[PDB]
Order: sequence, then C-alpha cells, then structure tokens
Amino acid sequence: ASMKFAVIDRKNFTLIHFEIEKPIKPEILKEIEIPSVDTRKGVVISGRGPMWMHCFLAHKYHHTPFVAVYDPRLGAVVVQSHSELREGDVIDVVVEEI
Amino acid sequence: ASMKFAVIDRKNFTLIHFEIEKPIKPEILKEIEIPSVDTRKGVVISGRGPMWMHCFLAHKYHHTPFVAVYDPRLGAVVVQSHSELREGDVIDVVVEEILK
Ligand SMILES: [Mn+2]
Ligand SMILES: [Mn+2]
Ligand SMILES: [Mn+2]
Ligand SMILES: [Mn+2]
Ligand SMILES: [Mn+2]
Repeated sequence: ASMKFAVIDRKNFTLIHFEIEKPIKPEILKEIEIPSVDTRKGVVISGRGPMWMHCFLAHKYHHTPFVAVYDPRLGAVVVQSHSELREGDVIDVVVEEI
Repeated sequence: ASMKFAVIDRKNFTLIHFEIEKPIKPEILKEIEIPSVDTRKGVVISGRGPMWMHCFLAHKYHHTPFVAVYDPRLGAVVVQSHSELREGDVIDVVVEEILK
C-alpha cells in the first residue's frame, strides 16, 4: 500500500512504471514484489524515485535482452543488454503523467 | 575529458566517485572506461548523474560481493549483491565532497 507498479506490454519491451505513495525506506527492497514479465523481451523502467529504486529494479531484470532506464529528456537509455541493443542506445519513448 | 573517476579503497569496499564536467550524451556509455577494482570486495558508487549513469555503473560492478549506491540522507544502499550484504541493507558511510 506504498508503491504501485504499472506495466505495459510492447512488441519489443515491457514497460515498468513505478509510483511511490507513502515515503519509503530502503528495507522495502527486501519486501517489494517485482512485476513478472516476458523474458523474451527487454524492459524499460520509469518512475520518480531514488536512484537506488531504479538500479534495484534494473538489476532485477538483468536476464532480459536488455534493460533501459527512462529520462524525460531523452527516452529510455539502455544501460545493459544481452541480446538486442547496446549500452547507450536510446529507445524512443515518452511517458506522460496525466 | 568529460567524466572523472576517483577511487578510494576500504577494508570492506572500493568506493567509486564519478564526476561529470561536460554535459554528456548516452553514447558515452559505449566508451566509458570503468575503474577496475578488487573483485573480492564490494563497491559503493557516489556521484551526481542521471539515473541511467548510476544504473549503468552499478550493473558494471555486478560480479563483486555487492553494489551499493550512495544517498546523502541514508548512506550506501545495497541494490544487488552476491555474497555479503542484502538488497536494501544500508552501509553506514558518510561521504562529503569538498567543493573548490
Ligand atoms: Mn538477485
Ligand atoms: Mn549480466
Ligand atoms: Mn557487460
Ligand atoms: Mn548477477
Ligand atoms: Mn537479498
């Protein structure tokens, strides 16, 4: 009841947006339940939060063909990948919060 | 000549501070040359940068016993680890950056 995730499926990746409701401590990273996704497809991760929340999640999806992290100015930046894209490639995404 | 790294060794982790000087594009992640460290020891990562820089570096040390990311309010938060600490544990380190 303190952290919501939205998941959106795409031809080429699963998007994960997280929202923080109540303020959080890091212990949360032991409790939190990470959305399960299509492994055959890479992952983009967005949300306003501490870098640690982002990194934690990012590593969590490290088996997928790639992981990218959202930056309002740029899109999703691939930070690691096994199969499809390269570190530093930028997927063209915009995320609107109403 | 756009991104500097400092390394500081400790009994229990290698600290990596990174600094950005020129503004950066994400292409940089293909070039960046990461400080090599004692694998037997975990790693703490401090620096101001985009999430992506943090995550990128963090993942880069993913073999070490753990990786933690510095947060001025809290300390170094373990975000992944193989051997020593737990995700969400907070190493109780203070980092102050002396300006000028
Ligand atoms: Mn794990
Ligand atoms: Mn890997
Ligand atoms: Mn790699
Ligand atoms: Mn691993
Ligand atoms: Mn754990």
